[PDB]
Amino acid sequence: MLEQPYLDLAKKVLDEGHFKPDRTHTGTYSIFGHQMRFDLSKGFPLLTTKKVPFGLIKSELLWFLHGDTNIRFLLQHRNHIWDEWAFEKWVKSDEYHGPDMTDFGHRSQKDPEFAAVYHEEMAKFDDRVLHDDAFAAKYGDLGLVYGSQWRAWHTSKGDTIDQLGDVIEQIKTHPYSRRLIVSAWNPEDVPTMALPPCHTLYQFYVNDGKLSLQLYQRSADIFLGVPFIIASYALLTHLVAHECGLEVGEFIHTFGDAHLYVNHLDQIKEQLSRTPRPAPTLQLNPDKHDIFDFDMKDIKLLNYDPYPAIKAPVAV
Amino acid sequence: MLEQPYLDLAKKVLDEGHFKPDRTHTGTYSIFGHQMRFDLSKGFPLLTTKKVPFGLIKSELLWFLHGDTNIRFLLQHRNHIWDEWAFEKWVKSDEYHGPDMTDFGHRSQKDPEFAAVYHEEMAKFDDRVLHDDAFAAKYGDLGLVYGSQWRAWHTSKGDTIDQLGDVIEQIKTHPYSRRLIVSAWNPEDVPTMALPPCHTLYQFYVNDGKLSLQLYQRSADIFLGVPFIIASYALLTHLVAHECGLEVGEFIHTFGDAHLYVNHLDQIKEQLSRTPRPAPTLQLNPDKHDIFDFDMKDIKLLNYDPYPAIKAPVAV
Ligand SMILES: O=c1ccn([C@H]2C[C@H](O)[C@@H](COP(=O)(O)O)O2)c(=O)[nH]1
Ligand SMILES: O=c1ccn([C@H]2C[C@H](O)[C@@H](COP(=O)(O)O)O2)c(=O)[nH]1
Repeated sequence: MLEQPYLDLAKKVLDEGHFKPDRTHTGTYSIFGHQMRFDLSKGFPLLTTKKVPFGLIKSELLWFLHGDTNIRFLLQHRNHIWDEWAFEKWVKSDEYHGPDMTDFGHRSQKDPEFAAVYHEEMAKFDDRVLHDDAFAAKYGDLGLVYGSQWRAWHTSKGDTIDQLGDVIEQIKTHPYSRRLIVSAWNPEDVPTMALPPCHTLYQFYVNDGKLSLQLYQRSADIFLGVPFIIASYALLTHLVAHECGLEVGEFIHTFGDAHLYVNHLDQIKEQLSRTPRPAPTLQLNPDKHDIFDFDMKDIKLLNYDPYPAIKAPVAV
Repeated sequence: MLEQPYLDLAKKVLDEGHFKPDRTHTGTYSIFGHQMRFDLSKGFPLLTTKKVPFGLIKSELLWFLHGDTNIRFLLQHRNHIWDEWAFEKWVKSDEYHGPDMTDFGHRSQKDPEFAAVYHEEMAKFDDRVLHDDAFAAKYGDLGLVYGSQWRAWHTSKGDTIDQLGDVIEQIKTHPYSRRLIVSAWNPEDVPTMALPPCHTLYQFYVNDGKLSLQLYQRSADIFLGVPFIIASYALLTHLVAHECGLEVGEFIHTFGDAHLYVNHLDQIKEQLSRTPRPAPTLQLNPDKHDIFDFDMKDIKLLNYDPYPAIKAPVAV
């Protein structure tokens, strides 16, 4: 079926992955170098073998397109995929006055009471970011995230560059260009950042009036991460095509280090027991073509009938 | 044999490559997304099916390691791989006083007399760059080439960053790092440059004490370019390992747009008639480990017995 590459990726990592000590504490079965390609004319590569919350994919991607970098948009759409990154700044704040919260996550995955204290706290933080404008502006703004990297690369002469906005024009005027690249990797930031970009760089390609996209991902979590990345980029490939009045080609997902944390082995084996079903169908608002001004309403998924969700401990 | 992936790449591009109109005039058979991997413990991937001048590979790579950007080093080693890039600046110079030389290359590949005028000129230019220090400093310095991108990325606060020098340390202190990346793609330069980097970004990877490297190449000339790129990077993989006292793993060559200009079809078909031979063996100076201070003498190739060279018109 349409999603088999993903399953083959997991199968292969189990078979010939080497035990590599991940920086955390959790070991990993990893491989270096791998490429998968999904034909977008056959179906949206949203996995049928395990329920993946498409809402979190749309909301987050749109956030990126707007060149946004403030959690607020996310919380406004019930999206917490990025909370912890902003929250950390709060607890590290010279202004923070409350419980310990140090090395949380790690200890939040152990002490049950702490987990409750930590959750009560985070809730108050999310509330603030939603109502207090000064606060949101202060801690709710991540800064160097995908949004500004794609839409506001910072120039030497204090300028800012709209990598994407420019590439899309490039596609329209030079469809056969081999320079339709967007990088999220910047040397002067890379060392100081808490988390250098995982989706490091991508390339668009046009031919026969079909649009393909290649994503070089330096590091990946085969079980908890990849299923989401496939959708974000399959969808972005759709959005750019929609605006460019072009058809969709394929999504080529190239990997650097692909890994499967040891605490997910049982879960991935179980998923493999399952048999893929026909893929869902994406549908974008025909009356709308400016993909930046897009909103949730303008992107719909049809016939997504997955197997139940598989739960697993996030390794950290 | 060791080099089969390269042949399979050419075979495949011939079979299912689409006629894509290359920006030049020469058409191309291209494909998007492709990955090849060479196991470096079996042999140096220097092609046996066609004579490839290793000298031009060594000299040029070393040039890069020194963080050099001035043609002079190259001409000093009888290397002209970069002349035209510097030469163009000469003819576009407000100081240039001599023959037309406009849209050369194109017209140098047509008019035989012009080709001779053009060659006489270039010779005088190469001579100047070798003896006139002011001149060399002025036109012999390319500026934004691989050397400075790897060794002198320009920071906002006027600084410069030694991407490579840092990554190599990173390998030594954090061998299991998934952030051993070096980018040659910079957004603020990319539009103004005459030729944005083809070898866009690479990643090192260490495991079981073996060192691998992945090269994302956005655009490639299957016939005239790829055989050289395989060597440059296979060798760099060797040099870093040598300094890091690590073994060699594999070279993974990921492609964006792989193409074969139409004026090379007959030549590639001929090469395919040939049958690969045992690969040569690289050997690096054991008494020397600082790969930046390296020189020609410290890198040797053993048993390279190729088929004769295949000549073909450079498309431009
Ligand atoms: O959806 C996601 C979120 C995170 N990561 C993972 C990749 C690594 O497991 C970790 C980053 O580790 P470093 O590469 O920074 O060392 O985050 C994914 O692959 N997918
Ligand atoms: O050794 C070399 C030298 C040059 N190129 C080619 C790639 C393209 O044919 C051309 C650059 O075209 P653009 O990508 O800039 O459009 O130079 C190679 O692949 N290998």
